[PDB]
Amino acid sequence: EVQLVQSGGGVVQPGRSLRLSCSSSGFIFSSYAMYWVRQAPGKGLEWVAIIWDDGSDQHYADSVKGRFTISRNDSKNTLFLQMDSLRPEDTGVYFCARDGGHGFCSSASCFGPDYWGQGTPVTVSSASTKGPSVFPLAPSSKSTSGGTAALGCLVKDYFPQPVTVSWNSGALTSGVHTFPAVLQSSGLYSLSSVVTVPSSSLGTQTYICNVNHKPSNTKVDKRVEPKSC
Amino acid sequence: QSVLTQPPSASGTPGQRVTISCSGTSSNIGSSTVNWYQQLPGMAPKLLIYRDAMRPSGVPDRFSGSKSGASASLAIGGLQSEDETDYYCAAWDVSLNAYVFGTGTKVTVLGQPKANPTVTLFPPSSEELQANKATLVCLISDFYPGAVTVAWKADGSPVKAGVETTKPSKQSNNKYAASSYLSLTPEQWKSHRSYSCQVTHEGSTVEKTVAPTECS
Repeated sequence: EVQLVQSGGGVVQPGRSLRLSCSSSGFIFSSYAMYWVRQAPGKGLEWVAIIWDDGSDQHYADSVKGRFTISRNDSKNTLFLQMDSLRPEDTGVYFCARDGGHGFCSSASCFGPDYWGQGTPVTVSSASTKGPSVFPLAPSSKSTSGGTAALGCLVKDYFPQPVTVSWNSGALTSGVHTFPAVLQSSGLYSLSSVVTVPSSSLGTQTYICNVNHKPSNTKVDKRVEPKSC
Repeated sequence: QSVLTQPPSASGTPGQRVTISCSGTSSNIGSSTVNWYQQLPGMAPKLLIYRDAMRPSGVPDRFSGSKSGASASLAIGGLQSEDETDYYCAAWDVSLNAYVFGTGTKVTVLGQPKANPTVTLFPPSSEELQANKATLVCLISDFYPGAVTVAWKADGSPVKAGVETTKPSKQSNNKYAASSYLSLTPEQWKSHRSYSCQVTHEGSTVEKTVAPTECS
């Protein structure tokens, strides 16, 4: 079975470089043309490059020509993507793919991508790494119809994704809901993580959200407590 | 030049025939064969149709392809729940020497019970007020379909600016979630009696209300 595994992706600032690699197995690598295809968050598939079986020629998308180089090492069954002078519009998931035909594409013939890899994410942003500011979202004294009290944490203005939030050191998993983060106009992210608890407990028990932002190494525990009312 | 054109969406009820078109030029579809891919966003696509009308083994018989001139289509003959994904067509352009994707189509399997949203509203934290900032958070869960309209109101009046709202995102639930954040100054916050988050979903509007009344 043909496997393609992409590697190298990261978070960089504009003008900087990366190199992606795509390691393969389950086929005679040197026989096929190989692709790079990307996908910008919320957008469609966009072809980046192709390289012939023997690497004798390579073709690029207009947007990338001159900043990107596709190359291959048929000895080590690996495909590279050298990405220079990276631009925020290059943010995406990068896939390698195999061309299913006879080593190239032409006016005669082009099979197209047959097997794909899993993707490696690339983020190019003007932002720098920022740890979050962590605020408790205290459980309201205002009753609600039902056996509900909601409390949470606000994980505000971080970069980059992701962040890890657990509750009571992950000893609480029941009725936690951590929402998808917003990407503010800042370039920074914010998320919220809520626990709906039976209002009887609120005050009988203690709730702390544990927030871990690996990229910054910002680890914060916020105790979330009923207001003095 | 750069793009195949697809309709942004195609829908139907389960068991119907749903087809997807893909409009190109002389230089790509007119010249070369067309592939179709099925993809869940950000995840690896999968080849569904190659060389206009061929199918790889494992692909269901209800998928067919067709091409003529500079146009191609995908047919789904008996729409099933599994078929809710993105679809791309693709082809090599002999003039540009490039491999061109279609702009892509989302399918939705029509019906599915409408689900009202759960609205949960938090006022600014004390500790964030000390930092001289204020965020109000409106969290909106367990809705279907994924189309909501969030408004912010202060006393009797629509809140101008400072609103960030996420685009709704499907849960494993098959229902949606969305957040909305209102940024103010602690003085704005404190200069009103009440703040509301109002969410309108399929002609129904839910409102939650918070007040600077911590122990007042």
